[PDB]
This record gives sequence, structure tokens and C-alpha cells, in this order.
Amino acid sequence: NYCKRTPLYIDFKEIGWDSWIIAPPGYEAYECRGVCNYPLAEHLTPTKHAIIQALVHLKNSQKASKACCVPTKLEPISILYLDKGVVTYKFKYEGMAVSECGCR
Amino acid sequence: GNYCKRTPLYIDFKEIGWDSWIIAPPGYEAYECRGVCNYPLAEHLTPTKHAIIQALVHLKNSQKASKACCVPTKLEPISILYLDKGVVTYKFKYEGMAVSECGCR
Amino acid sequence: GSQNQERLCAFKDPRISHENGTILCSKGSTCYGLWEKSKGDINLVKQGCWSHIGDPQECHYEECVVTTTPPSIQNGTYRFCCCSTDLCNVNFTENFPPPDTTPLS
Amino acid sequence: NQERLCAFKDPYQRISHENGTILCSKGSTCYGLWEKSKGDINLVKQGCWSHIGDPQECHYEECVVTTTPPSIQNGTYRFCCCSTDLCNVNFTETTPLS
Repeated sequence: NYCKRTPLYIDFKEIGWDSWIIAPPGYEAYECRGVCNYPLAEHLTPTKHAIIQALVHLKNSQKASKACCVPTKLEPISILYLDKGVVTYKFKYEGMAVSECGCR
Repeated sequence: GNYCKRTPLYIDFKEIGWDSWIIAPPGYEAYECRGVCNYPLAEHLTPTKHAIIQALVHLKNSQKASKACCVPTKLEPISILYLDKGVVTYKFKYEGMAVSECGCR
Repeated sequence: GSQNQERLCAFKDPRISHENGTILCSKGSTCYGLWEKSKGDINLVKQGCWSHIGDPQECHYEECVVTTTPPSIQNGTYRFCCCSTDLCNVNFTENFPPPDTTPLS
Repeated sequence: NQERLCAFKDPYQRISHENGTILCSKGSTCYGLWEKSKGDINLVKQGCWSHIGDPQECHYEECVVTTTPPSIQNGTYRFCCCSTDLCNVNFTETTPLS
């Protein structure tokens, strides 16, 4: 169960946001699931802090928590949304979809 | 509440066995990020658009998505003297070592 | 083409130019249109490229087909579709579900 | 905040090579690193030490080796840091009352 990117489909109608987002209907946002255990693999781009905290947790679980599996790179999607009756197109609406997961 | 925030964490290199290669300092205040990320995610936690959306999905269906995680969002360097293949190596600004800011990701 | 992930789309939204009512959509971007429709009244609002990132479901149609029930906003008049063949976004068709069956109808 | 003048030594590196000094940025302390090996004390490095890291090792006015030397190379290294101009040129390591 190591830290990795797993699927997550967002339906804007289900979350109640197609009051303002009118396209797309939804998208593949993904998420990051799984555990970060020392040693932290290089593909999880660990920070020096994450590696140190992970090692402290292994030595003494009461002194520090595990490093956390989180998005480390996000990507833009296209969107149409309404801002007080004005339609706004954005080809690149940043921060919406996970491309990489890591340990932080 | 126990909301996401920076909390104390002292690193003693002898305790983790890194005194073998780190000459100085003997340890330092690394800090850590602890606590929960609750929707709506507070502005000071600098949430990403993805974190906001994931947090909302988790509230509706905790099986579909995990809570947003409290993690370091800005790290600061320390000065260090260490052995790099037996060579004594100085870095004034060894990056990524100490937490200055925590957020929800 | 298919090898280079480029397609030509209709364009309306007064590196890549958009002369003579078309635009090139690269990196696997689909074509999209947005209309607003009320009975026999139809207005084209916008047309152009839709990023592949997030791989939205209905952009897999070869033709521009509205398959999700329109948003309630603006009296349910919006018609968005996106599609994966050249100039597919010149026109749209509707194929969206009817409201579900409840004990009250 | 103060800009320390510090002793400077690093064969593998503003700096006065003529005076063997470095003018450090605001907040930074002076440091020195020696190695006590085979009955010899040898200078390894000297220069600037960042304030960042909650470093209590560096509040002393004089360069004093306070903590039991690191395990590295059989406890031969001698590190100190200090908060006065040129404090890192030298280091120090029954009670005086009996």
C-alpha cells in the first residue's frame, strides 16, 4: 500500500458546483493514497525534511508522525464558469488534476 | 480542534544514527506539521484547488477520497558540515531541512 | 493528425492563430462548443480547444453530443459538448437522460 | 542586525584571502572546524554559520566546543560557533574552587 496516484472522478453536479462551473460535467482529478515508510523511494521526491521525519518515526513513533502521501505536481484543466452572469473560458485552470504523488 | 499547524520537532542526529556522517550541528529544530485539514480549508493553509475539491468529496463519501493532508509547504535551510564519500563538506544553506509553513495538500 | 495529436476545430472567441473561424488544437486537445438554447432560439457562445488533461468523459464522442443534463443555471439553456474529430464542434446534438423514476413519478 | 567579520578557511570554496577573513550576512555567526587526530590539532574549515535552525551552539561570544564531539572519525572533530568578530580564530574545550 505504498504512496501512489489512484483514480478520483469529480462530478460537478454531484458536488453542487455546476451553479457556477458549466463545463466540463466532471473530470479525472486523481488522488494520492498509501503510506510513506522509511526509506522513502526516490520516485516519491522526498524532501530532506520528509526523509528525516520518516526516520525519526521509525526510531520513536511517539516523537514524530509518518511523512504524508500528497500530490506533488498538479495540472490544469479547461473550464467554463459563470461569474455574475458572465461566461469565462480558461483553457488552463491550474491546480485541478494530480500528475505526481510524493511523500512530504 | 487540533487544526493543521507547525509543532515542535527536535532532530538529534545521534538518535537517528546520522552522527556517523553529519559533523555539525549535533541536531536542530526541524519542526513538523500536525493536525487536521477540515473543509472549508482555511486560506492560511494555502489549499490547492485539488485539496479543496478532494476535501469536499471526502466529507460526502470518506471511501471515495482521503482528507487533505497537513504537510510542510515551505522549508528553510540550515548550515551543515558533513562527510560526502569521506570528504568534509560545508553548506551554508542546506535546503529543505526546517519547516517554516504548514498547509493542506 | 493522430500521430502528432493535432486537430482542427471551429473557433469563436473574439504560438497558434485562429484566422477564418478555425483553430488548431494540439497536445490531444478536443474541440468544444458552448451554445445557449431555449426552444427554437439558439445562440453560439464560444468554440475552440478543450485540454485533454482531466480526460473529461463526453470529450470522447467523435461528434459534439451533450450527454449530461444541462446545468439548472440560466433556465437549463446551456449546451456544452466536446469531441475528438476535426471540425466536430460546428453543430451539436442532445442525448441526455430523462429525470429518474420516483414513487411520486 | 550585525555583519560579523569571521576567520575564513575552505580550500574547496566578501572574502579577504590576504587576511583569511569573510564578512558574513546579518544574523550569521562565525564557525570553526578542527580535527584532533594522532596527537595533532589541524584546522579544517572556518567561515559563516546561518542563524536558521534554532542554533544555541552559536550564542557564545568565544568559540567553545560545548557538546561531546561527534562520533564521526572516532570523535576527533572539534566544531564551535560564536557571535563576536574573529571569535573563530581559536577554540577551547577537579573544579577551580578545590
